[PDB]
Amino acid sequence: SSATSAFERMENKVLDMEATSQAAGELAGFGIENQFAQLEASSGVEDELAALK
Amino acid sequence: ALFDRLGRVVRANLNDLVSKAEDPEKVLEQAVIDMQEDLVQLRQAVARTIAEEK
Amino acid sequence: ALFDRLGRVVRANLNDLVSKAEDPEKVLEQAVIDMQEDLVQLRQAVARTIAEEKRTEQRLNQDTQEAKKWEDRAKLALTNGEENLAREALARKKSLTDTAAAYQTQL
Amino acid sequence: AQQRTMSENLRRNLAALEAKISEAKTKKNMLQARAKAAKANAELQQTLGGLGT
Amino acid sequence: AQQRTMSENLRRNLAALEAKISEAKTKKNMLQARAKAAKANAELQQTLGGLGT
Repeated sequence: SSATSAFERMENKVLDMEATSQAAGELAGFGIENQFAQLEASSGVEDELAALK
Repeated sequence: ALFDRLGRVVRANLNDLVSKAEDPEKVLEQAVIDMQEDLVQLRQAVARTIAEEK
Repeated sequence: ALFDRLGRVVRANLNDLVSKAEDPEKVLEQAVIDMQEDLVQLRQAVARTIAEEKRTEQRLNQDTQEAKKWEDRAKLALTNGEENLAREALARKKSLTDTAAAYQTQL
Repeated sequence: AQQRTMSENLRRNLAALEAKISEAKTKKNMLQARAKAAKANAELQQTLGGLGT
Repeated sequence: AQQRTMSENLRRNLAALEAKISEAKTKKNMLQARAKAAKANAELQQTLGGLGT
């Protein structure tokens, strides 16, 4: 029954939507891009050395 | 005590009912509106206070 | 239980009648359609439970963060000779410290 | 004197509130932003790469 | 002197009460987490099982 309670309720709702997004990801899968990216970086510097010489 | 218990139940149902009626995008921004509206009123008092002091 | 046996015949006849209407190729797909729906909702329920685990970290870390700044406020009060302010700050720190434990256990 | 003693205190309370409302105002915006992001992000996972027609 | 005697007794009682209400709010957060988890598990059992006709 106050602007403080309104702010906190909505603040928690947004936090929960963020938490819901993290979980949703785990459900549909998590990573995929993680492994890819580490490779992109590795091939990045390897390519750079080759093209340099 | 059952009158009061039923009440508790009803207040809960009404709390959930309105809890749903809420959309954070609208509500959050609508809470800020309230704060601002409340401030302007306090600023008016302080405006008077300042003048009176002068 | 002669009547009960008659109500048994009614159950059996209905079961046979329903099994005529069971069409191969549609009911089999339907059953898969049901599962698919069940699965998506249940996942979402599991995800929203796993969300609370993350929420426990947020609550707990936060409480500990305040607890330390009450104590570091208390040090400033002691240097200046502000008894009440120092003690009240310690009481504030403990309330949060002992709250934080409850969260960790929960986590 | 009575006036100065009391009126300096009132200014502090206004100042604190002001800090308080503006806090909510800025967080309001950022909260709406992310909220929209998480919301949209979930819609993408479920509709794009989901399961169960 | 009597009013000061009354005031602090009101304060000590009130402070303890707010501590109870603080416990109750924290308690609700856990109980709600438990309720959701308990519900999720029951469905899991039903879906992973062949109970019912």
